[PDB]
Amino acid sequence: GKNIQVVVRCRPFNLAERKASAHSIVECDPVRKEVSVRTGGLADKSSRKTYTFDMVFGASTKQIDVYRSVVCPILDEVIMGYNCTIFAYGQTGTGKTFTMEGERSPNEEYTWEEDPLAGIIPRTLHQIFEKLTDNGTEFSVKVSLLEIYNEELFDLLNPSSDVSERLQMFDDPRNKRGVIIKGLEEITVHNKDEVYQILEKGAAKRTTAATLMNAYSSRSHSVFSVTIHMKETTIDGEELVKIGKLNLVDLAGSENINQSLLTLGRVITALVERTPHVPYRESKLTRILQDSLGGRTRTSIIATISPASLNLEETLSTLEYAHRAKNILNK
Ligand SMILES: Nc1ncnc2c1ncn2[C@@H]1O[C@H](COP(=O)(O)OP(=O)(O)O)[C@@H](O)[C@H]1O
Ligand SMILES: CCN(CC)C(=O)c1c(NC(=O)c2cccs2)sc2c1CC(C)(C)CC2
Ligand SMILES: [Mg+2]
Repeated sequence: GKNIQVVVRCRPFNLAERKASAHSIVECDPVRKEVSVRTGGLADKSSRKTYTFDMVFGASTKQIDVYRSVVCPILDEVIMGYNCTIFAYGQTGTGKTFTMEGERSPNEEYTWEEDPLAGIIPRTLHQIFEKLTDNGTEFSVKVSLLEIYNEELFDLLNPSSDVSERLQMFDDPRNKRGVIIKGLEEITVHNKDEVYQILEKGAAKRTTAATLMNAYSSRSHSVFSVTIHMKETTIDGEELVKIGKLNLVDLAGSENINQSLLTLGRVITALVERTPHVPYRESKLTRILQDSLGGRTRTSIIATISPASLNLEETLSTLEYAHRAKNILNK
């Protein structure tokens, strides 16, 4: 099979932390794939805790670094017609949204496709067209955005319906690890020049959900899906009907009421201790993502952490949680 791949990304210090002359309690060694955490009191004499992962990215890591090393190869596996999922897990403030979506460079310096602050989602969407136009390709791309807040479901892309309309989920008669979500719109991305405006209506729906729901950005989970239908007409006339799906999953903040977050953890524990009963059905998140958790999807986790000492307790919690998950076997 294939173990879940787990990478760590430490955010850099911000303006205020630099101004307070903050010293990092985290040391990342990408060559050894190690993160070392200062856990005791002192700085010239110190107990430390180290963890090995599949990859480690320190505070210096840029969006392009993450894209080249992590996204690209997974996108290739999607294009070869397989299912893949990437989770972002970590405490609020550590760069889950930064990693998955990214931000705009200030002062209108760049356009969306060349912005260095762009995260996984736009980079993926751009590259799918850039690579698939390049070869002989009859292909189609569809996106959806399903969000979970308090075990209720929301479509954050659909220009027709408004965000406050809850959706309903049902089991899928013709798919065992699968569900049907009534009212979730899949949107056809016809070409690379439709991408941004589709994202923009999403960004607007996000603001309304934040107005409607308490701490929505921290307590919600989003599942951004992109589906590629391929019948590549290369240069021979060949065409094999392959379908690839990519779920980009921005989890609710892990910091110490959230049934989906509680159930993800118990599912992970069941899977790693190989308990016969895995409680998938105990939350919306784990039903929707059942195949990503010990199923037939290639799954990666990006665990985000802080360099600051103030965050020590939550950083260790994140590291231990993520480390456990390396033992999950997928197919
Ligand atoms: N790798 C990074 N590089 C630069 N800034 C970052 C990084 N990770 C997080 N940040 C910053 O930290 C703050 C919180 O990041 P955000 O993506 O909102 O985290 P989360 O979604 O996990 O709460 C933002 O100001 C963001 O710019
Ligand atoms: C600038 C605001 N934007 C882009 C519309 C985003 O916040 C955003 C994303 N950002 C981006 O697409 C980019 C950042 C920098 C260059 S392009 S990806 C994404 C959203 C919102 C969402 C609800 C549609 C989910 C996926
Ligand atoms: Mg966030």
